[PDB]
Amino acid sequence: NIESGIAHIRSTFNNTIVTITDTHGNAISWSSAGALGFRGSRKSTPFAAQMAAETAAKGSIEHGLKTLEVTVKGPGSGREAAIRALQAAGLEVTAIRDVTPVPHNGCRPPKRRRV
RNA sequence: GAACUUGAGUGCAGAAGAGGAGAGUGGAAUUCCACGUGUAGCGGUGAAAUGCGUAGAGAUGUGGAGGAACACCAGUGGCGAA
Repeated sequence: NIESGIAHIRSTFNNTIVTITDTHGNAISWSSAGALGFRGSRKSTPFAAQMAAETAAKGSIEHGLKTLEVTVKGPGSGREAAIRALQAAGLEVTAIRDVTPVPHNGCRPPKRRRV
């Protein structure tokens, strides 16, 4: 029953993560995009981000979690709503991380969709 | 045939440059493998499904292997005959 923990913001066009883990990155409860029986486009809404974040928060409160250190890693779709949901309990976002390649074209990305 | 120095070279003194060839080296990210935590989805689309997941995926942490390309700098900026 651990006091402190982490969550991990990493946002794209329509993908975001924020799982509830311990200080050393051992998991406890998890939040990332959906998880909650939502499907399709509803899954990527800001609303559905809240309900995923609440459900992982209320999972971790039962493990005696009081505070959540969260990261920063660019803007995206439903990142702000996911934080608002977590501020039911209350917490901080101190760290700032990144998912970027130090080469433009480190690995070659997949081809542009013709739509 | 004789001159000349404006062309064209040489000498001398500076300058900038992703010009080229060779050898070595670095960090970020992806992938795979191993392991810890954890558990039911993940992923994807206009909407789906095939896929991948309880033989424990996805997420998260740590380490290992390997290849390729070089964020920011970076600019009708530079260099090059192209």
